[PDB]
Amino acid sequence: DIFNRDPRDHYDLLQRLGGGTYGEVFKARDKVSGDLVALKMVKMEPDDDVSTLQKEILILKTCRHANIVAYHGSYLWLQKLWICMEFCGAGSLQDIYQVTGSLSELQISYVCREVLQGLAYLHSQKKIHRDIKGANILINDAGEVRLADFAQIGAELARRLEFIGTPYWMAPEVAAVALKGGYNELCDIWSLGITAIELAELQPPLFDVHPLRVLFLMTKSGYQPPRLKEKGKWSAAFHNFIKVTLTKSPKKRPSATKMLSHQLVSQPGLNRGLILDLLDKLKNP
Amino acid sequence: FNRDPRDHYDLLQRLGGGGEVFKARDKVSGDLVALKMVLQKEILILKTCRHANIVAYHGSYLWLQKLWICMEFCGAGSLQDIYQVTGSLSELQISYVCREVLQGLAYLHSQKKIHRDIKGANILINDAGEVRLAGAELARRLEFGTPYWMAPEVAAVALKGGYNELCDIWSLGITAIELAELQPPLFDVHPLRVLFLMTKSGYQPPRLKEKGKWSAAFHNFIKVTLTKSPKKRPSATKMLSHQLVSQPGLNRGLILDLLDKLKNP
Ligand SMILES: CN1CCC(c2ccc(Nc3ncc4ccc(-c5cnn(C)c5)cc4n3)cc2)CC1
Ligand SMILES: CN1CCC(c2ccc(Nc3ncc4ccc(-c5cnn(C)c5)cc4n3)cc2)CC1
Repeated sequence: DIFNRDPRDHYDLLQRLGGGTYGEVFKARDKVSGDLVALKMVKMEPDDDVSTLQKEILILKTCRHANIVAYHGSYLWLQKLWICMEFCGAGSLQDIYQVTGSLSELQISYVCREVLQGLAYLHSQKKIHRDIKGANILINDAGEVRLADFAQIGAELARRLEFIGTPYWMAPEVAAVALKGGYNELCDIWSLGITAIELAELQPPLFDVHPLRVLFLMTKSGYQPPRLKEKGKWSAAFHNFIKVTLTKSPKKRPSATKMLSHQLVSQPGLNRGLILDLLDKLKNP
Repeated sequence: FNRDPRDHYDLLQRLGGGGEVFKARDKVSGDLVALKMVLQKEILILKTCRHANIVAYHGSYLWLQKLWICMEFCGAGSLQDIYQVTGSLSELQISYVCREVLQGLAYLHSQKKIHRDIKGANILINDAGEVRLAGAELARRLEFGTPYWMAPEVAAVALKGGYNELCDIWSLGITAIELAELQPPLFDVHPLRVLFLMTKSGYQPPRLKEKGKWSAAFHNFIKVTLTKSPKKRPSATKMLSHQLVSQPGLNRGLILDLLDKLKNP
């Protein structure tokens, strides 16, 4: 039920949390109670279909999972869609590791297991996250791990159609690849393996190499998937987790459900207490 | 070469861009050329593709952060530039254009190349009535983000797309409708809607609008080039045996007539 009210009548915007081409995300406060929410402001276009928006917003509402940022309703006011979500007080793992430094292997194991639970849920609903990275993994003050449920409207769709070009002369099989864009559900599994190296080393592999060079090497017959830099620092289970998630061929890359049975994320002692320790380090180094 | 093209050519007028393409003249002989102002592997493959229906490559210059590709000049510009003044082309003119484009495409496809952008705007016409197919664009492509977390199959599509050689055959069938009607099918429909409709099951490949105006051979040419499944779409060599492009009387004289109409409509 997309409310046709201005969210600024119920919420005070307190802080710009992030943003990009799509719009902005804010920390907001209920003017009456004082509860904290995250409000995602998405710029609509005049050509965007309301039917598609109602379909996406209805499925978003019924897509309940503990590792997915909670949906609290949405507002549609003056060409702007505002999605109201649960606020995660610590921000992203990128926000955290930029102060705390690299995460321990047990902390990464817990993060990976929670992300894999969220990914198994999305993939069961025929969804693809498409952007697994430290910046997109949220942590609340309880040490819990959340992914946000998402690009197919407004300025992000306008920009993607500008990359694709005019479609009038495109054969249908070219149009189909331009819609999909290489994304398949197993691309989130590769992205999680890169994110695990990112949490361990504060950068993804090849961060200092020019993006075109990276893209080129990736598309060459015989590309070597990246690995952890310090071998001795990490267990054999962590090296193997990176090895199987970074399987080059998507036909051989394990699914999220299969990855949930891997030794690294199946081990005992993986709980939010590991992240409460990380959050303590954030307060006082 | 590592010379300033200013030493070998006299710049005449700007033709277009979005780098830039110019019209230029040989300071000694008086030959006219097109200079594209924008590597070793791309230039070698470019130099190697030599067919009569492909814009001739005359060398390249690298001077002061600028690559200049010297090509043969086609005095009349593109078929889109022409039909915007002359109006729709006759069936015989389209048959000749399609045959010449198919010859060029058979040549590119034999060299394991894909044109990727067959359309009226990309088909060049010289003053002789002949038909030819021919930095910041790469920086813009990279800007559309960080690839560090990308799976390899995502990186491959971000650098190749869904392009296959038979996509040029579908594009030529759309271009034939474009030359006949002054617009490709669905030109007034939003691009996302077009993309969406194309990826549906009950999708009907487009057709010519006024049935009686065109021969059965032209409707059949549109029918086979616009075969939905690429596994069933005919190759350029196969299309060269189709009755529309095999008919006698297809010659540059048809386009010299079109060019005369462009001077004095
Ligand atoms: C210096 N500061 C700057 C501020 C930093 C911060 C950043 C985020 C938060 N919380 C937070 N909660 C819930 C959220 C729900 C959804 C989103 C969402 C959906 N899409 N996209 C792109 C972001 C983002 C969400 N974000 C708190 C703090 C910390 C470090
Ligand atoms: C009103 N006028 C404006 C001027 C218009 C014109 C436009 C072009 C020409 N010739 C001409 N020849 C040869 C060419 C070879 C290559 C290219 C190339 C490669 N890449 N890219 C983007 C363009 C372009 C080439 N162009 C003559 C005329 C006509 C209509």
